[PDB]
Amino acid sequence: TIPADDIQSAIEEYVSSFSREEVGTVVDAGDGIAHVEGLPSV
Amino acid sequence: DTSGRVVRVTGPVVDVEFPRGSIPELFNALHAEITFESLAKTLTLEVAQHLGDNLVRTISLQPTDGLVRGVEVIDTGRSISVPVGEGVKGHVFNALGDCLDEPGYGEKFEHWSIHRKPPAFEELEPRTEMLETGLKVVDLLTPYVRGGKIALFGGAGVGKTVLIQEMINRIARNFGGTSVFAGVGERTREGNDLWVELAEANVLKDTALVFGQMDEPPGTRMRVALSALTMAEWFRDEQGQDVLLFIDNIFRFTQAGSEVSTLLGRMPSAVGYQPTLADEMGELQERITSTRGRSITSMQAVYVPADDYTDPAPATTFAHLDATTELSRAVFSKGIFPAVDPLASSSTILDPSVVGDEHYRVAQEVIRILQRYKDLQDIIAILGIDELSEEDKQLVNRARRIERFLSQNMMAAEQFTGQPGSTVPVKETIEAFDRLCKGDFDHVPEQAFFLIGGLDDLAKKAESLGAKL
Amino acid sequence: FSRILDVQPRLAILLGDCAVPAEGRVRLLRKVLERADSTVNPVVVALLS
Ligand SMILES: Nc1ncnc2c1ncn2[C@@H]1O[C@H](COP(=O)(O)OP(=O)(O)O)[C@@H](O)[C@H]1O
Ligand SMILES: [Mg+2]
Repeated sequence: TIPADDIQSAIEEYVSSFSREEVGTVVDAGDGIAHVEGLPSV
Repeated sequence: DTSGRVVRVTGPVVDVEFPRGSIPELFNALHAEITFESLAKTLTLEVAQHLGDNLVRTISLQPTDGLVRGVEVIDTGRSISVPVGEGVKGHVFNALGDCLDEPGYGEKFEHWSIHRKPPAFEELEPRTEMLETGLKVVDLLTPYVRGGKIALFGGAGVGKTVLIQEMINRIARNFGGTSVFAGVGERTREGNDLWVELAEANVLKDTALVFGQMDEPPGTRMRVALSALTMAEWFRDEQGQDVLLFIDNIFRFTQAGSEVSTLLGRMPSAVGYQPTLADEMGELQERITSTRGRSITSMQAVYVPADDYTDPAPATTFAHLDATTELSRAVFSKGIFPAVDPLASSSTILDPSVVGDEHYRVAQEVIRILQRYKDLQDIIAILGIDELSEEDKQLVNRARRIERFLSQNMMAAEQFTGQPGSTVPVKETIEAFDRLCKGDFDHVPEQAFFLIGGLDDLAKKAESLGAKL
Repeated sequence: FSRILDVQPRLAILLGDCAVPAEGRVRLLRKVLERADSTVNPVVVALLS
């Protein structure tokens, strides 16, 4: 006895219910080198 | 789906993540996309390591400028494959099998993986047949083996490319088989020069050129030798006719392997080389070989870093060769060309039973005279030549004339001197150097031995300088 | 439910993006679980939640 349902748009709803602009928050800096968190599409 | 996802991009090394159960095998070729409009392309990544937790560390064969984290990575399910057959003769290819002078050519050929095992030990047989080139120093002191492995060891800019073009001209122009040229991490100007030279010499219709140059990322320079070697292995195993395989700077293979080693997370060995230097070199070099009945005359230029023959890369390449012609910058500085160091160059068929006893005796006497001259040179520099014996003064005169007579005007040097080249048969070379070591030319000046062919040109240049012979 | 999940990794990996606010994942999870509730127990829902 198994939920062999596999309603896939159950998954569709979740992921595609997800504009502005990616902005990186400087995490640490020094000596001319900077690490930047965020910006998933650089 | 079952495709991957880019996770890290640190230079030419890219990490990818795959769903559980869909990890690609080692050395697979993965495709990723670069969509930036001016740098749009398709990256080919070769799986290098399995990192764990479904991560996979790969090496890109194209520059990763423009790659984004999280983009889709497609697993092709097989290694990098290159075209093979009688249809690759006469064309220029990438390290990935893309024709360059005719894009789209070879898409329908049989494709072979560029990762193969060396022949088994039972098919190997020593090759002890002399390949006569026409150069005096080569034919005398390092006779080349036909079907064996030959190298030109050299520092930066001594004679390697000029000598390998000379050997393309001598061995390959009137050759009864198929030639393959692998320019591994070399200049693109030289590649275009060789392409045009083979096109005008009508040698191109018998050659398959494979080019991965110095402007390419280290993955291309790691795999271009394997691509050209796979084409040669097809010509040897399936067609079976007398392959020639030239490799310009097989050292770039090792150098590219060392450029990504720490990025792959390996502790460096002695001189900054990858810890797997000797074993990678052996996995590549043991495929460049001739089996029983199937011949591959291999010839490789080997860069010697900073003129140091103790560097681990040439020191490891030394153990893979039947004849090594070692060029020197001390001989280059004297104007002697080809700048072969006669006391370091070697051959395995310089044997009384293979080349005959006269050849061997003359070669040994030349080497002894030159070694004694090298031993005396510092005394001569400080105390002057007049403090030596008469025995030793005689030997020094003979040795200077011998050192000059080993040089020759090569066909591939007409661009640097304007003087056409010459060919000297091996018997004429043996007779000439026998006369030189006996002392028959102690009256002819030091010059007239400089950049000439056989004995008749020696006579001509001696009379041009006022002497007999 | 283990058997239900791991051999369906495409949604299994979905419940893996920690960068997403956490509720988001179980937000989907309940969606599929009481898709029908012959997962006849609620304790299981609380545990895996
Ligand atoms: N036999 C020769 N005669 C005259 N010049 C030569 C000869 N061999 C090499 N040279 C000079 O040496 C230079 C570099 O030689 P090359 O073999 O291209 O260096 P590398 O070994 O670094 O490839 C050439 O530009 C050429 O001018
Ligand atoms: Mg060169």
